[PDB]
Amino acid sequence: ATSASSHLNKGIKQVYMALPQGDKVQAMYIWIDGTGEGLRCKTRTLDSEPKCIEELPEWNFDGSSTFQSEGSNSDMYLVPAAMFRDPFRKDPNKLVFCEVFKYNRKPAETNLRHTCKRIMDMVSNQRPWFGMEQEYTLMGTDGHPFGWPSNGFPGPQGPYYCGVGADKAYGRDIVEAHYRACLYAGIKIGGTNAEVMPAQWEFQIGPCEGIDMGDHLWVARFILHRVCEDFGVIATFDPKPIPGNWNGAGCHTNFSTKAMREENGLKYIEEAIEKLSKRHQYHIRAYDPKGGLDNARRLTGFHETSNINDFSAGVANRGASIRIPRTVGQEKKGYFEDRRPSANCDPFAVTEALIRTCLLNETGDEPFQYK
Amino acid sequence: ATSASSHLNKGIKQVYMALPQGDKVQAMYIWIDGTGEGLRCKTRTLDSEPKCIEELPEWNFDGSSTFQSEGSNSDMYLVPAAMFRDPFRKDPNKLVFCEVFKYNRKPAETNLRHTCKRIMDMVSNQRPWFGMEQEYTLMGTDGHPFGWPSNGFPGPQGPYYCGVGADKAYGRDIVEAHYRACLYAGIKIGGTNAEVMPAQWEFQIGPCEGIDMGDHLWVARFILHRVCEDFGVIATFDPKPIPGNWNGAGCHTNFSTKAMREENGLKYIEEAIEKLSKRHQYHIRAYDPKGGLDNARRLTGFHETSNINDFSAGVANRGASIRIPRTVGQEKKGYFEDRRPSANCDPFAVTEALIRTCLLNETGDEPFQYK
Amino acid sequence: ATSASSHLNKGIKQVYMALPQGDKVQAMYIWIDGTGEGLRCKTRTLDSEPKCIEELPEWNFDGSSTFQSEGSNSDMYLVPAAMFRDPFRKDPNKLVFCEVFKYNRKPAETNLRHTCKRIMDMVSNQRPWFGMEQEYTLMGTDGHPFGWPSNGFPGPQGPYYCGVGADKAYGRDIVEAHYRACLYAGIKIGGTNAEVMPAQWEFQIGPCEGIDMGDHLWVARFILHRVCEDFGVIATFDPKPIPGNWNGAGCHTNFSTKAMREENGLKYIEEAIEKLSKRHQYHIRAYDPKGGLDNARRLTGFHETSNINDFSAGVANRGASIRIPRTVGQEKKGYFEDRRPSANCDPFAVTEALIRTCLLNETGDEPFQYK
Amino acid sequence: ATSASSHLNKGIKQVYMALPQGDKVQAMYIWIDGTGEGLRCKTRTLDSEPKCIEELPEWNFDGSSTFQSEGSNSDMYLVPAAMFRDPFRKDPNKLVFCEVFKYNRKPAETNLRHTCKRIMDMVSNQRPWFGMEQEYTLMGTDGHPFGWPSNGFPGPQGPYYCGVGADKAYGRDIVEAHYRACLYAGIKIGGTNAEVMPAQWEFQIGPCEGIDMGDHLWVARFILHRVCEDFGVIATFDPKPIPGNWNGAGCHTNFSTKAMREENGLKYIEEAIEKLSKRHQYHIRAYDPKGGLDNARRLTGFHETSNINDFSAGVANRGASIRIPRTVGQEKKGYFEDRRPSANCDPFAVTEALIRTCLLNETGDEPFQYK
Amino acid sequence: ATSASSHLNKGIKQVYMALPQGDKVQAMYIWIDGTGEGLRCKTRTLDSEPKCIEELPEWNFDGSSTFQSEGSNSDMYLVPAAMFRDPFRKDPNKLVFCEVFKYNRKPAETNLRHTCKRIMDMVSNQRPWFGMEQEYTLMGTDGHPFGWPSNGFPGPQGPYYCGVGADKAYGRDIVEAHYRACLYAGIKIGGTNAEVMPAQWEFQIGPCEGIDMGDHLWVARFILHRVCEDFGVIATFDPKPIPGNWNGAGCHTNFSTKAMREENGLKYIEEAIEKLSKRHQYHIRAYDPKGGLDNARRLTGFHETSNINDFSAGVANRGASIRIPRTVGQEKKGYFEDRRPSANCDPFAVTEALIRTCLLNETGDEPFQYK
Ligand SMILES: [Cl-]
Ligand SMILES: [Cl-]
Ligand SMILES: [Cl-]
Ligand SMILES: [Cl-]
Ligand SMILES: [Cl-]
Ligand SMILES: [Mn+2]
Ligand SMILES: [Mn+2]
Ligand SMILES: [Mn+2]
Ligand SMILES: [Mn+2]
Ligand SMILES: [Mn+2]
Ligand SMILES: [Mn+2]
Ligand SMILES: [Mn+2]
Ligand SMILES: [Mn+2]
Ligand SMILES: [Mn+2]
Ligand SMILES: [Mn+2]
Repeated sequence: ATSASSHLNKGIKQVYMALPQGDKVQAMYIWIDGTGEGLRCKTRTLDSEPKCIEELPEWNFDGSSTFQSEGSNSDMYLVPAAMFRDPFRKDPNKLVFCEVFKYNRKPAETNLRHTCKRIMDMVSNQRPWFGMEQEYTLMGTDGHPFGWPSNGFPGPQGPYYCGVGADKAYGRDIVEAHYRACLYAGIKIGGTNAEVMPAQWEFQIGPCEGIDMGDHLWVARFILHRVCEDFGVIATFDPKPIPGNWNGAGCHTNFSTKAMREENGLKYIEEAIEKLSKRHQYHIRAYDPKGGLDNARRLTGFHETSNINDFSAGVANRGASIRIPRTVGQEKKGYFEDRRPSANCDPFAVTEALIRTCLLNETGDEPFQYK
Repeated sequence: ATSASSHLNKGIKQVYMALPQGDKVQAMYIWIDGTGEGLRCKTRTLDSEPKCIEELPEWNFDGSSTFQSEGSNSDMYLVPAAMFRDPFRKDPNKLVFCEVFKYNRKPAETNLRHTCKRIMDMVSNQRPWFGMEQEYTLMGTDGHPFGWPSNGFPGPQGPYYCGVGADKAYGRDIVEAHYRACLYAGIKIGGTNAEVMPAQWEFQIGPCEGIDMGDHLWVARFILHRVCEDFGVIATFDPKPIPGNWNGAGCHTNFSTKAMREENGLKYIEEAIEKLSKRHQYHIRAYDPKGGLDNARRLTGFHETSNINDFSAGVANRGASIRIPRTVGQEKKGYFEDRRPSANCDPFAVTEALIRTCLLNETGDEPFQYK
Repeated sequence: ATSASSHLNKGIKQVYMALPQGDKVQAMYIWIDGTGEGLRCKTRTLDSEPKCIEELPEWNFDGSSTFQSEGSNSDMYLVPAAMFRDPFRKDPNKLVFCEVFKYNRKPAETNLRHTCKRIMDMVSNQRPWFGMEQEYTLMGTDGHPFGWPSNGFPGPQGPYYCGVGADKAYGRDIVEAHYRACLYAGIKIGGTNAEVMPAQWEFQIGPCEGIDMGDHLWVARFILHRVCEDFGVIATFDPKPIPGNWNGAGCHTNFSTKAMREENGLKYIEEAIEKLSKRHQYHIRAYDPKGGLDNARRLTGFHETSNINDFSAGVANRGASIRIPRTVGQEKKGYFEDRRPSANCDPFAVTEALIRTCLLNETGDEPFQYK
Repeated sequence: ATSASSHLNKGIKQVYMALPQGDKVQAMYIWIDGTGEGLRCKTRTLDSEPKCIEELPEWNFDGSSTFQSEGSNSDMYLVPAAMFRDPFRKDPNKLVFCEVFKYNRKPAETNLRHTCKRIMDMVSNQRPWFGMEQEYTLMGTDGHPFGWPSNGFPGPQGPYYCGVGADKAYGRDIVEAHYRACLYAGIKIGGTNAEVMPAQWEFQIGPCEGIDMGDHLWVARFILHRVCEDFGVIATFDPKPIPGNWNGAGCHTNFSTKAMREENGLKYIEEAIEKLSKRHQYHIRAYDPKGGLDNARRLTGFHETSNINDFSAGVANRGASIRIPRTVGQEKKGYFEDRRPSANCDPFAVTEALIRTCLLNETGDEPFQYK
Repeated sequence: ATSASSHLNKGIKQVYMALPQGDKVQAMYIWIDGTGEGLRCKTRTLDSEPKCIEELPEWNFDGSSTFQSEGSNSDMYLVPAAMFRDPFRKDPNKLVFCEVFKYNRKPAETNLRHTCKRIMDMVSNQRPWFGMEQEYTLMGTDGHPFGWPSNGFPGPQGPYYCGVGADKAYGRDIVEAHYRACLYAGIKIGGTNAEVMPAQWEFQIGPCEGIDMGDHLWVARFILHRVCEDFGVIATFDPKPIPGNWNGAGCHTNFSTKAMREENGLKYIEEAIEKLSKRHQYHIRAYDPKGGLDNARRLTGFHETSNINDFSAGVANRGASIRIPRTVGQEKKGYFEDRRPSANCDPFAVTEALIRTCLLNETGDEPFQYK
């Protein structure tokens, strides 16, 4: 069942969107709220099209309304971090992804980009590249997956993965609209597929260098939510939307450095993985917005997943925590895939943990300060 | 009853599809899954429009999710085989039909194109031409034919074949969209008609030379599934969707060589047919994805069909296994029609069997190796 | 689709029908209108329960409202002919079947009972017995048969005749209610069955002596219409409600005399049939309210019917105009079945024609006067 | 979705059924049609309540309308075999289960009772007792199980077997009505349970001696169909209504003789089973109306079933062809259960095969004549 | 939204239930399945009304279908434990609550009554009395509470507790039917009220002596499930059906001995409570079918609940783990209320834990063997 807003005449809205807007420009400021997994937005009018992110003014909002502050000093600040073209309003309107700061200009608790950028600047010469496979499930407003029988289940899994046809793929209109919307916005979207669970989908973001991975994925998530809002359905990043023999949603992260991409870079890939072998618990905590409880429902070691309590790595191992692609093993260079991160992970937390363990050789149960 | 996805606002999707996509190009990789009758697809982003099939990278997928592998080494490989223009995304986006290979680069079990291409290259000088009349039935998501009364039947057969009017043709919107989509994509689609069963239709693919017959028909099937997915109905290639006095769906194959097309080519047509007379059982096994059990429900010798257990040929014989058209008999040259193949046949299997029996003079119950 | 009246709360009506009515008695006067196939009724209050038909007063109605008169002298008269218990109002209320007379006390044009009674009194000593198998079709208010798919057809005929189950018998609630209502009223109803056409049914009336056959069948028809009115569906006696391979409705008439029932009564059965052989056209005109045009659609000689233009008789011959039952042939006594009469026949016309031809040895194209 | 007849006001019908019917009695004649699995019925009026089965007259019907005859001599004969009280019409109305005979008084092809009674009379002194567990599935008129999501599936099997609650048991109203209707009719119904498949149920018939097993089960099936017709749903005895991981429906047959019931009767139980071990193919053909093709879909050896191609017996073996109950093994006396027969089996065929193999020591592939 | 079974005509079922059943009697055998919280049932026919529980035969079922066994020896045994009058079938039909035993006659894992009865027999002279306040929530088949707005919430809590009116009490028809059904069955039901959460209700069972507390509550739960099944809604005993500011469901247990009920019995009440003070963790594990995880969602110390991690007792303390009623404090005698147990608790586990701690002075983390 789709939302009441989706039943409003879309024809009418278009007619208003066809009006020439004139000299004023709309900027939509996007930020992460106090849950560390929700996105918030609002719009301001600018006098002219900004040429770069530097021209965008800082803004503010009430943190007590976003689970981000309490009491008197609840005013929070928005500092623009990345700019994109607005696919919902078209050029010259912009999407402005912002960092959140408290009233005293300290980073907000869900502001993970502030530290993530400092870590990325530390290893800039090694040029870390990331890719994330964002899995998501389309849901009706009733909390049941989009397209599934009322209070019931479709046929067993098997035909839905990369499926085509009215009985195989549910809500491809949303997937096509999102893909185009991301390409128009300047998001580094690498592809899409239908997932094993019906009404479950995936888009790939990358390759992205350093802090660009978190910006591109967060804005790609925002566009998906905004596109799904137009169609009147919900995109969930819950790692296990439906209990039982229905696939979880993960965010598989591909990681490579300049050394790993160069000839005979497999030795550096293996060195990074054995470093990851010794910090499995540290990464599980970082790979989930609430410390790894959500990912416990997904990482059961059954549905092409690994076990949350046990670390494993191998070439072409779908069930392993870390997978080296078969081609990467043959070519002796390229990347490796971390399959642990949950679909509702913060990419700033995930990328920072990979750099700290693999590149800065950090150890122990707490992140190093100033290094 | 049409699917929940078909009830999403199509206006909205269009608005996103009207965005200029920019420099990136979408390629949809299409392959045959482990059932030998189902199609799978997913999309990747390319940096630029590929000029030919050679520029497309090889890709991969999980075979355990497509009924094509089990256990550890379930990664399969996609090798592009034919390129077409994407009618769902428009130029410069592409449809990429691929062959499937196992982890050790051996052909997949449902990869029949690999052997079919080798056979076609063997008889290239004789220039074999094919044409296939693909019959299909439109169905609602409930498994009942599109347009038929709820839990009931329309009037008896007689007015539906090539019918026009709301009470004669069911789901012509899908037929028109598919026809155009195929013409835009570069599929060699020769025409369409309404079939004797209401909601049953047919499109002709050809003439196609050698391996092009399987590529064009498989992609034409994919476009039909994708077009039907947009309208929220199902296209079935079941050889007998409805039991009783309702027509089956076949894939009648027209075959000719350079010798048969030349003046007094009827003698070569008759020589090919008498060779087919001695291998009826071998062809029945090849003409069906599960060895000829599905086609047993269609080949009953009643509804303009032949008997599955008996071979027959004649000029202008609709009830025969092989038909020589009346014009071909008069002109003493042209083609002959194999009416045996089921609607859910693999064209690679059908074309290969015709070349082996008629052109390579193969005998016995198993295909010759290396010849 | 059932009528708006059927959607009124039946619970409420019952509550009013549970009131004790007291000393006054309701009599429903029933008569045949000017179409010769429609029934009309209205109710009057009596001071007390009538002990016999003789105690019921004569009544009147406006003939211009029943297709039975025009101009100034349109008042018609109702003379009670047969009394029955009212199954819709229960004892002591009555159903009063009446003959219709013009303003000058001459019989109305659709009053066939007046002449039929005189003929029956002429052959009273021979004690003619009749039985009629009244076939009818239940229809929705839309003119489509009850239970059939909207604007469509059920499966082919074969499982519906005497069928049980939700997919075999349509509207058995009406059949059960009618059967009981007739038994309560004192109608000589001999049994029921589901017919070959789905939603088609039959009840048997008889054996009835002389004029009782027309009274019992006409009142049985009235009760069926009144019972169907309660359920909000229509009972049609159309001889061919649906064109094509769907069975017609007939009213098969069984006829025997005292001579035919006695030992070695087959010789008298054969003598009656050979007399019927010479008057096929006279009986076809009498067996239909509009001279035999309706029965032309049924008597096609295909669906267990005979040909309207040709007479035939035989033992156990379903396709014959006249059938001698196999048991009657073996026992050399009993009855014979006239299968010619249409479902919308007037039983007074049918019984009178059988007596005139078989017992009074009448010949020619017009009924004898005074004999 | 329930039938159009089920939407007619049941209140109204009751009001007519509350009328006192008077001196006339209704008898519903029930017989098996030409499919050997379908039941047919019709009603006649009797002058008085029959005291025993001997007082019921023989009747007849058209065999060409029941798949039981063709051409001229299509009249078939009904000979009453067992009488029961009518639960749909109440006392004194009767249900009359009849044998079918051709025009020349030879048994009809689906008349298996005629031979079954002769075999039972042969072993009368050994007093064979039978019990059958009739499994069935409730279905909507759309051919989907009653209560299941539209075009979908309920949760996996596990909670439905003997389940209580709106999410566990589907259509218990039908089960309760059938159970009572059978108890009122005088059917030897021993109990009911909810089956593993949701909307699937079972009733036990027995213990019944000799020919009474077929009469009681066939009439119990008729009452279920008639009760389901009232509720507007379909009872199917298809051995595998839904493909996949959904339980089949069987008719498990319990068999014991006077010797097997007596002290140390286990030796006679084992002797009967080893005789059954040598005739597995003969029994599989008899245990299915179409020679064992339907039961091939059920007897897969997976869902608490045995393999159709392999015979096995054991104590407390659910997966065996023949099961000796654990209590019977301990007490060294009682019965054994044949778990092979399909839900749509003819009990006359099943009981006759058990007596021929176990008691008459018949061998070979054809039944013995006159013994 | 109510179930498809609830939409079947209840009038029809009644008509069948009005048939006199005759000499045979129905017994419904009820048992606890392998989840320790679900109930299963099936029916058998008895020859006569059983006078006591001793006359009921032992029965059996397949444990592999009830989550209670696996592999070959999956047959389980039902031993009748308590008898009640059947409120769904009326006298003389019975409800038979049974204990479950394995194939080797050892108690089933969810058979807690076997040990509970032995403990109750040990302290029989002290005459322990119990009372349980069973809270439950009515839910639609969609998993949303009965009566709540579609995908939404009613007004805040405050008017629903003991509320009257269409906007205050949801599904009182079920509560009235259950209350009467329990009184007819012979269940010791002491009263009902509407709970603070709308669509949430409670019934009190008791006072019951020893093992009667578990029998009465389990059968009361079965009747509620069966009554809710008739109305087409679900009764859930989930301790927290809806997250947030919506009340949990508990099963508050009242406990008293002969000493506590006698004059100046408060000293024995205080001695029992201080013994309970030292075994808080042991009781939390016993008070929940899955070791206390479900009750963690309810025992938050906010909505009139206590904290799961902390024990507290006091006079008239709603927020305490143990409450002494104000009247009991004043009269210096009576009972105390354990407010810890979850709504889905097993009463056999709860009553046994209270007797072991308070009366048998058991200590440690495991129950004493043989004492
Ligand atoms: Cl905004
Ligand atoms: Cl895709
Ligand atoms: Cl009136
Ligand atoms: Cl009937
Ligand atoms: Cl039951
Ligand atoms: Mn994936
Ligand atoms: Mn991956
Ligand atoms: Mn065709
Ligand atoms: Mn053709
Ligand atoms: Mn008839
Ligand atoms: Mn007849
Ligand atoms: Mn069973
Ligand atoms: Mn059994
Ligand atoms: Mn309470
Ligand atoms: Mn309390």
